[PDB]
Amino acid sequence: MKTVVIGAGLGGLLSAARLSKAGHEVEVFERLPITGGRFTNLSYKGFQLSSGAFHMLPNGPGGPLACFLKEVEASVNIVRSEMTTVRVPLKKGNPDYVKGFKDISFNDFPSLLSYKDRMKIALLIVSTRKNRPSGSSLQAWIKSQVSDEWLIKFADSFCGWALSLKSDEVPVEEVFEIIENMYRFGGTGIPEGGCKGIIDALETVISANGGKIHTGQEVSKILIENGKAAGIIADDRIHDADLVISNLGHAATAVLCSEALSKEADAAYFKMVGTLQPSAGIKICLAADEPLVGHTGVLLTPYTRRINGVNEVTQADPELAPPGKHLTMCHQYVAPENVKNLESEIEMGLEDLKEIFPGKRYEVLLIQSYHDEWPVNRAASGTDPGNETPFSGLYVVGDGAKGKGGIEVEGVALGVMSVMEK
Ligand SMILES: Cc1cc2nc3c(=O)[nH]c(=O)nc-3n(C[C@H](O)[C@H](O)[C@H](O)COP(=O)(O)OP(=O)(O)OC[C@H]3O[C@@H](n4cnc5c(N)ncnc54)[C@H](O)[C@@H]3O)c2cc1C
Repeated sequence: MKTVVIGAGLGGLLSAARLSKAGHEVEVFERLPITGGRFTNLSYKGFQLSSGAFHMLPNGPGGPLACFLKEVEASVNIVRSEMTTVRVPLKKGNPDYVKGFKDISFNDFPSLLSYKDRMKIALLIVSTRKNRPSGSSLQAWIKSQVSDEWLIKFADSFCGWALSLKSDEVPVEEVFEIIENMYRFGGTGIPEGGCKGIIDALETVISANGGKIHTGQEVSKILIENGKAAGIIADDRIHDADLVISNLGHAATAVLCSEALSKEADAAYFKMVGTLQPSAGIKICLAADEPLVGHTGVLLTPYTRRINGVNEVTQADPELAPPGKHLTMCHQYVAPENVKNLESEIEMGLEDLKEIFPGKRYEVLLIQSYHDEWPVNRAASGTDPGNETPFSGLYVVGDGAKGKGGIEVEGVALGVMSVMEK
């Protein structure tokens, strides 16, 4: 078939790589000067920062993304991270890190509970695998099981870092599917070259399979003929297609289909699009003169105003920073109501840094905020719709149409796989 992909984000490039290998003519149209969307590198003062993602795969070398890459014969080294750690107050009862802190391994989170509560968690670790909690938020479920506030702080940190959500905003069943994927695929990892390593590898496969990628080209319309995708208009030129893959998310895709959509015949689709809620966050990048995390995993920070966790990917790939420097990146969840208040949100994160990393030698390199049309995810984890649209031959991929239960790009990969199978 003749196929076109709108947008060179990770979803679009995964699609292009698989479709070209599958024997289809593929052209990708990307509006920006470079490919990769929110998953590529940004050269900044000698550092390889990113356009979004923290240079990390949620399931490292074992998950749906890593698997997709092997399936299309993309070549890129993904290293498995060391176990994630968690920063907690020195004494139970301390509300923050002011009086000092200690670090525990992620898997030892129950160690801070009473014996009674620890044993309850041990049994739930067994029972929940096949008897999955459902029908409430994670926070509500935890509270029904254990009263110790530690688990809520820990859950909020995990949910903030991994999903850019609060634990009272994610369905418990989604969290248990995510947990099942940890067992299936393993922990985090870091691609050599950062995000761009993966982007470059996919571009190589696309090129080797006769696909073409066009940057600096904005798609302005999806052509529909008799309820069927028929092509696109990009930079005022018509391109025919039997298949259109949109990497823009449903909302933006709907706008491109505006002339063909019916508020009557497509009422369910309009309603769906109107419910989509993106997630928001702020990333603080530090130019560190010494290690702050000290390993290749995540440091979760549950006892802060805003910061949920931090990583240090130069532990895995030193080429992402100048000699004698580390790149340490922090994430904080931003609630939709506070997007209008980004300045004060940032201030709070900056205060957190002093308590997380007291007396350490670093400078704030860049602060980047994400929300709305360039968000953390186009659809909040646990809420993704499918990849289909009212029109045959038109599919949506990307983090506005993630496979259920995949964290971040693992979800993006699952979604692309679903479309490909269809
Ligand atoms: C701060 C932050 C940190 C993150 N950290 C991680 C992480 O650590 N691990 C992880 O797995 N994920 C992480 N993510 C999520 C990850 O970055 C995204 O899920 C992923 O990059 C989204 O990919 P996508 O397929 O949706 O495409 P997108 O990145 O949304 O790309 C869409 C592309 O379409 C182009 N486009 C838009 N309109 C048009 C048009 N009309 N014509 C042509 N092109 C168009 C855009 O320029 C863009 O390149 C993070 C996200 C954020 C915001």
